[PDB]
Amino acid sequence: ACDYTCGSNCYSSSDVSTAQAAGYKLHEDGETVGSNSYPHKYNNYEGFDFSVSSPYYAWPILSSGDVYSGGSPGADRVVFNENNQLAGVITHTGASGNNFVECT
Ligand SMILES: Nc1nc2c(ncn2[C@@H]2O[C@H](CO)[C@@H](OP(=O)(O)O)[C@H]2O)c(=O)[nH]1
Ligand SMILES: [Ca+2]
Repeated sequence: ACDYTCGSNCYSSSDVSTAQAAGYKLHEDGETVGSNSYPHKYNNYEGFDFSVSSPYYAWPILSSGDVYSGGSPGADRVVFNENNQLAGVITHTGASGNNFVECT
């Protein structure tokens, strides 16, 4: 079973932890990757009810299992905070325009 389902993509907690660790590492070191410069500060305009405090950052999580290293980021993102706490997993899939909806 999927711990997180983003549209048609299935993610286990381990996939999320791996992606989060990569994203947080870059944030701590002060570096970015990709033309869109990830990780991105995430403002949470959607108003998701995260149980952890902001600031938030979004980092791509890939359905292929690989860690994002540039190129097409897909539609899914892991959101973590300044303290390296998981806020949630979100996706553009099933959302209008460039908005996000939470993965189930
Ligand atoms: N929808 C949305 N996008 C945000 C927010 N904060 C920052 N962004 C960033 O703005 C960009 C365009 O919507 C997104 O890039 P991304 O789609 O590559 O993740 C996203 O990371 C927010 O709260 N909501
Ligand atoms: Ca997997």
